[PDB]
Amino acid sequence: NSRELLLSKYVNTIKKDDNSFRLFHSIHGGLCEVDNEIYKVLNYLKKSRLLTDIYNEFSYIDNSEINDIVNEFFEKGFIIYNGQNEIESYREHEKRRINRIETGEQIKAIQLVVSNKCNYIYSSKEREIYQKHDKNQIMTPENAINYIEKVIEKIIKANNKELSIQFFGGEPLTNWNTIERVLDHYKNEDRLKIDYSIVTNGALITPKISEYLKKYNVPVIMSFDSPNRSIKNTIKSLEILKENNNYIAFNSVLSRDTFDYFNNDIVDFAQNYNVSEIGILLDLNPSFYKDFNLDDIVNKVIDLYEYGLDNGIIVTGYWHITYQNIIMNKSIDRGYKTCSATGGQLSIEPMGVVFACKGSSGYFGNMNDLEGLLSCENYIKYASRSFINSNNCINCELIGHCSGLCLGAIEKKYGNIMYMDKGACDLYKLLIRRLIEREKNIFRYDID
Ligand code: SF4
Ligand code: SF4
Repeated sequence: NSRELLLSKYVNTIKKDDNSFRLFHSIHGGLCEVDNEIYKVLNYLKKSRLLTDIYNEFSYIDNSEINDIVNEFFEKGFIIYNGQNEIESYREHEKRRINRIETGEQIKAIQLVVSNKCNYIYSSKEREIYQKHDKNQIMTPENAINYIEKVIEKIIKANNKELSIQFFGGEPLTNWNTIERVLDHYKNEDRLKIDYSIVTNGALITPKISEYLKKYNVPVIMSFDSPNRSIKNTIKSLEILKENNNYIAFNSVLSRDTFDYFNNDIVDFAQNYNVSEIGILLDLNPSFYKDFNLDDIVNKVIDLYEYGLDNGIIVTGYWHITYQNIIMNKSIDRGYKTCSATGGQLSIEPMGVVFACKGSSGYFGNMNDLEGLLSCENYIKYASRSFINSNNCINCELIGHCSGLCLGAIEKKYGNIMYMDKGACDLYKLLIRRLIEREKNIFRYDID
């Protein structure tokens, strides 16, 4: 709280031209563009300055304008008091969250694995055991409601006001009975707001199911990929969903296997069927980031993203959550960045066993002992790297925005969820940098 001021070392610069500098903070975000005069003021603060020194250094700018610039970028966290340790301040968020883990207030989401069957990777003992188990195949309505109720009772004691519940599987519509019973059971819930979603291949969608998903305002995330290496049934399901004005997203994979087939046609298809969003999942196999040219990966993502923007379709994915956090911070209040499995999610299997995520091998415990689940070492280990993935990340421009490569992938490759995958990191950094370079709706400060 002194008087000497300092440009934060976490402020990153992407120069667009000699009068345009795009700036963001590696922890906080705050993406914006500044003109040359404001950039000169910020850079003067690389050495600690008193405000009156900035006045005299410039002074061809009115003091009152210099004061406006300094105050705006202080509030953004781009200018700090000399001596402030910003990474220790960020890490305090992590330590506070770890210290309060027994409250359960960090639990924001249930991934409700209602079926492990599909219609007609892993690296732990517990996955082998329960993927096979005959009582872990179909979640009963009674067990589903009980599991959810245990979570709700815990988090409302922490005064949590919201909870997301994602119906997940194998193919969740193989267990519509349990989904429908859960929706009906909680229809009058008033202790907190429940938000639902469902991830499906959509093959089993009927007018009745579609009307019911709409009634409960359940966004439908449908797997879809362009022809590679069927579509009539996908069109049949989309036409049903669109008729009832359901919210539809596609989930598409950009991987070694889809790379040459991944193109912008999916946006034209989406617009035709009133699909609002297209999620792009980047390959979970780390060899993708060694074997494919990173600039070509980036261009495939950015081309789809920009053509989507031109067509009113939200092209998204974890990489886009990272980019949006760089514009407007939402991760601090959520307690996690793009991966909710770092303590924020309980992935509940039919027999009540609980993992970090269906994408992860991390076994937490069993819903018959939720307090034991939240106190166990594996749960603590996953929850402890939510804000800072690894000490690999401390000097990275994405530290406050990026969760690294999926837990399941680094579990398999390194046996260590703190071991960041360098190839994937390189891609993330290239992608975010290109998104910033190409942003058309940046907020720009001009000196006055
Ligand atoms: S995981 Fe990699 S890209 Fe992401 S913040 Fe850490 S070092 Fe940076
Ligand atoms: S563990 Fe993988 S699949 Fe699960 S939320 Fe994290 S990144 Fe996504």
